[PDB]
Amino acid sequence: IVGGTASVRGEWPWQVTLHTTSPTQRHLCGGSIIGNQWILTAAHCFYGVESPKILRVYSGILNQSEIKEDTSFFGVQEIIIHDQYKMAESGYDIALLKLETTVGYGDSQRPICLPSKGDRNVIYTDCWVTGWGYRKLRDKIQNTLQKAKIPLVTNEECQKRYRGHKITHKMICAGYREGGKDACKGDSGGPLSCKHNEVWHLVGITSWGEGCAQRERPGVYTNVVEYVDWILEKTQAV
Ligand SMILES: CCOC(=O)[C@H]1CCCC[C@H](NC(=O)/C=C/c2cc(Cl)ccc2-n2cnnn2)c2cc(ccn2)-c2ccc(NC(=O)OC)cc2N1
Repeated sequence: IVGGTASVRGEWPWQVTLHTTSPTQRHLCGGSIIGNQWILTAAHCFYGVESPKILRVYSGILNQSEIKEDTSFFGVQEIIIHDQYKMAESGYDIALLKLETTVGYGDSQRPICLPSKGDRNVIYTDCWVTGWGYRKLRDKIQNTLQKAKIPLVTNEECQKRYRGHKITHKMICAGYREGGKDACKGDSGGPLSCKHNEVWHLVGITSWGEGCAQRERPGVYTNVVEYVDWILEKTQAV
């Protein structure tokens, strides 16, 4: 996260850190708890991930230093990538992880609500991006989960900012015209969380952008409200 500040423990209890153990264990991507065995994240996280056996999901984490060999994690039973996904810049950048065991909810780990059909028309004014990603293009994964408050940008404005790309309504953009606050490397898959009527909603999934926090280059997020039917199809299968 560029231009952000340290989160307080328990502030973003749906935020997870997904680690890969291959070739060595390291943070791979962010993700969000949406159900007791479900993490929503970005499909591009799994480029070259050949098996869910190499993944570890850590919840209730503020600092990456809390993770050692003896730290409990959730194994991944299945990786479900949207089958229209080709690459982040073309959309459908969404994936579900089905956990091997159930998350016991509490003050450190609980799900974030998905947006409702009616929420497609609401204007969110309190949106935050969180993650352990870089604070600049050439940096390292941060120990403490960072947060940044960022305004949503209309589809028309985002399209003007990305000449040569097709910004669809299945994407949602966020960022200041002058830049300065944005997601960066290591933040992808994490949430863009917006508070509406005192309830946090998972509005976006951190996906891509041209550089980090540049002027007139807002971050591009998967627009979660457009995938609620897909998420229910995969998580509520008979
Ligand atoms: C362990 C292997 O992990 C990996 O290969 C990647 C897998 C994911 C690939 C895409 C990902 N993109 C974003 O996170 C965000 C992009 C972005 C989003 C918005 Cl909305 C706006 C502007 C954006 N950017 C424009 N330029 N930068 N960001 C990314 C992540 C890393 C590097 C490059 N790109 C990366 C770096 C270090 C570690 N771990 C580590 O060092 O552990 C000790 C892990 C990873 N993950």
